[PDB]
Amino acid sequence: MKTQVAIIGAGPSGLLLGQLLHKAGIDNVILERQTPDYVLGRIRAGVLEQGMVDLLREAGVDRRMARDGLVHEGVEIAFAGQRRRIDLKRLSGGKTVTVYGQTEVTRDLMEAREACGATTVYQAAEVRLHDLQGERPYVTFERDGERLRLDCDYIAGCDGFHGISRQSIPAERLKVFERVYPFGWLGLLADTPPVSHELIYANHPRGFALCSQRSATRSRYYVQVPLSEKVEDWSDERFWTELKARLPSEVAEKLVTGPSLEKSIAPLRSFVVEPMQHGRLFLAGDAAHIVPPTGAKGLNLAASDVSTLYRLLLKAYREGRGELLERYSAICLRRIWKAERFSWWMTSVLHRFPDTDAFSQRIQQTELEYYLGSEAGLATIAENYVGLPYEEIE
Amino acid sequence: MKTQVAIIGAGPSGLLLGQLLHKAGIDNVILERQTPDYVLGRIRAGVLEQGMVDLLREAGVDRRMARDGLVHEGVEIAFAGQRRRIDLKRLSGGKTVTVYGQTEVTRDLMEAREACGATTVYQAAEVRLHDLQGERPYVTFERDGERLRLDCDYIAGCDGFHGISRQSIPAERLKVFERVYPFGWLGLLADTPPVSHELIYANHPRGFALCSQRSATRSRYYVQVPLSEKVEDWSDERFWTELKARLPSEVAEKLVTGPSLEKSIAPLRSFVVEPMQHGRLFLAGDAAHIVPPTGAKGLNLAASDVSTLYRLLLKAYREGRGELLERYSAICLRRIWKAERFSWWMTSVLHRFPDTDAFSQRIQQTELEYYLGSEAGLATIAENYVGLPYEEIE
Ligand SMILES: Cc1cc2nc3c(=O)[nH]c(=O)nc-3n(C[C@H](O)[C@H](O)[C@H](O)COP(=O)(O)OP(=O)(O)OC[C@H]3O[C@@H](n4cnc5c(N)ncnc54)[C@H](O)[C@@H]3O)c2cc1C
Ligand SMILES: Cc1cc2nc3c(=O)[nH]c(=O)nc-3n(C[C@H](O)[C@H](O)[C@H](O)COP(=O)(O)OP(=O)(O)OC[C@H]3O[C@@H](n4cnc5c(N)ncnc54)[C@H](O)[C@@H]3O)c2cc1C
Ligand SMILES: Nc1ccc(C(=O)O)cc1
Ligand SMILES: Nc1ccc(C(=O)O)cc1
Repeated sequence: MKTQVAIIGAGPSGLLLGQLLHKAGIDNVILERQTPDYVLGRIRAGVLEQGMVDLLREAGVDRRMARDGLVHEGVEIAFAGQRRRIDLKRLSGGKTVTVYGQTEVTRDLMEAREACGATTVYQAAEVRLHDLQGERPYVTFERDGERLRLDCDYIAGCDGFHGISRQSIPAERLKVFERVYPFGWLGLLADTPPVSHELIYANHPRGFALCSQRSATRSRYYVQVPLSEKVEDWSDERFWTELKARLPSEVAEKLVTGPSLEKSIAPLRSFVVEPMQHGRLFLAGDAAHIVPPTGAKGLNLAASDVSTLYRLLLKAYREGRGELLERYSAICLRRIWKAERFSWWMTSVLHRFPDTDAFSQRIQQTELEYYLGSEAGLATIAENYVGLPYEEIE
Repeated sequence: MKTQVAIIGAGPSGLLLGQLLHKAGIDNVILERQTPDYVLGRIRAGVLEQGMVDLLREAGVDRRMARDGLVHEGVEIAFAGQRRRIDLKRLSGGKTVTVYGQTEVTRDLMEAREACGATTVYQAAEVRLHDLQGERPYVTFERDGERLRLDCDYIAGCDGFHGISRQSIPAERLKVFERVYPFGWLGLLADTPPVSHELIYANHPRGFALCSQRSATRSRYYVQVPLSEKVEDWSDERFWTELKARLPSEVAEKLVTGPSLEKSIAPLRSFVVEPMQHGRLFLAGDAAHIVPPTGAKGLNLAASDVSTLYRLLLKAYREGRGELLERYSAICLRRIWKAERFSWWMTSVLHRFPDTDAFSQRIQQTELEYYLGSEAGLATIAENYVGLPYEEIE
């Protein structure tokens, strides 16, 4: 079996990269450990930057998003009995963000790939990467008992945090940067109208709460929760009562509750690996970095890694400029670190930390008061929130 | 002995408040533990906000400052082999800061007070405050062996961090917020021309370094140093060698060195007390709060506490509106916390902290890169640096 670019992982990164590549004439095969249904079961992201929206258009998979996606021009932050609206559009010079679930984006990409007839092998078990520094790397996997080999020119590791690709780079070549937060997010998806037309991030003494949405009749809520929590300990009723206790009274009063369609706990963490490549293997998305959910940057950073990898590969195949691929890590890391800095800042000002001294609590509240009260403070949040510009390369 | 307002402390806070009060017809007496010469020996501050410059004019003690003070429109921040200039004037909408030593300001105030003939008692030993909640509070002190009593309507504690005034408020009425940093600043004053016409704050792997000045022929330099350091362990030559190792090569090459006129180590700390008053006692300046030197806010916050206390007292005496004095703490604390937040931020991004993990070092460098590279980031530094506006009261 032979292709030009082998892609490990059929989550959004792999599918998006594969679609862009296919449309430009660069053959690619995607290998995925799970089944289509398992992948489609992950709820995850809801907020997309303008850059990600443009990439989807370039891949030609934007019909449903243009119809069903909700364009947001602002977002609210509630703390100490007050709600402040950050006008993203005004403060960032006209940019906005789009709410369209990750599940939907993934569904759109999968349908698009099937229609073009590109190769995707699900239940590709025990994927192994070989001869990463040779001129002819290859991938081996198992499909129903038999071990098959796929030959390629390049390999893009789009296999998330627990993927095989990052594990295939000699540990000594990698530099790992990681921070584990002492809390997680308990999320609940419900077929109920959202409490507001814009998102509400809330810093409350009991902990963080976030009011989000998927559509006009589907909501997504989150509440900060200790790492010791087990989802079976949170009945729908306990969740709604908790959510209500963390929101401003006028917001909690008009909240329409309902049975959960999905309920799960996601731990918060920051993780960056440098560089993001080795030989003919290039890491993209969660395989190379994790950002806490607070800033809505994860899927958005995956998009920029992908936009960068695709353009460099195009240059390599179309223009014979294979040497430009060495710049991949340098280009992506500049954006990754600024997004990590923002996600980290959001996380530190919106959440309640264990054993915080009086001074730090006061500084936390003052950070909010300053950034939300100053025109310059507001603009730093807004420009970071809509997403810093992609770099052009070369 | 009787007066209207008793002032404990003849540092800048007490002298400035006393001058403003005298000029408006409100009699006041200042009690100081030390001698004029001891007070004049403290080097301390060099940077003044525009608000402090205007207050000095209002007190009529600005002749020498208008002649000798240096107006700065920018400041540099050096990190990772690069120097970035923050144009304060442009980014803050026209404000600047003035470099005029604290020693000089204090000298100007002392001469001004003597000329007007207002009362100042130096070597006032063992000052004690009494009947703080009565309608007739009083102060007792000792002058050459005999204990004297001073009767007054109000008492302004302008006695710094180690003063008697804050200690006179029942501890249970106070809420203390404090952070101790694991380092201090070793400062050196020299009769040498400064290395630059604007200040240079430097984040270097070896630690923080700051290049300041007092005039065209007098410089003030600082280098971060562990708390275990003793000044006798730092010869002038060791200091210059250390300073040079922390600055960009092109800056270290043109540095004119020379023997020190003063050398001392100041520990870094944050401290705020709430409220800032009790009965007829009002705390101002270092007596109520300490901010690390990094943001040049200490003397500047003392000025705003003083501007606020003076205007409220004027209202009380001239207009019989004694009830407005209850708003003192609320008004001052709003400004104090934002300045504390800024001083804290500056301190955390410019200094090298003990046992910092890889992630935090990278976040530190990224904070700099973001704030110094974004027009909105630059503006948050600049507006905070020149000093946020004073509140108007009532
Ligand atoms: C609570 C939550 C909220 C979030 N909210 C947002 C938000 O609003 N906005 C935003 O920008 N980001 C957000 N994110 C982040 C976003 O979900 C991720 O960054 C995104 O899923 C990254 O996609 P990916 O394709 O790189 O990896 P993944 O989605 O993890 O997909 C990787 C795929 O690789 C497959 N795979 C793994 N191992 C192998 C193997 N060995 N062989 C073959 N295939 C393999 C996996 O099965 C999976 O299909 C959120 C995440 C969470 C958890
Ligand atoms: C290294 C350094 C650099 C700084 N740099 C800057 C800068 O550039 N800009 C800026 O804004 N700030 C800066 N500051 C801060 C600034 O120096 C202080 O905030 C300022 O001195 C506050 O003045 P004050 O009058 O409140 O107190 P002080 O200057 O401490 O004076 C208090 C006075 O009260 C007297 N006193 C004490 N106890 C008694 C008693 N029991 N009875 C009677 N009298 C008593 C003392 O002797 C002293 O004279 C710096 C400080 C340091 C140490
Ligand atoms: N920051 C975030 C905002 C929204 C969501 C979500 O809608 O799922 C997740 C994270
Ligand atoms: N931030 C500071 C800037 C300058 C000085 C000083 O000149 O003494 C002190 C602190």
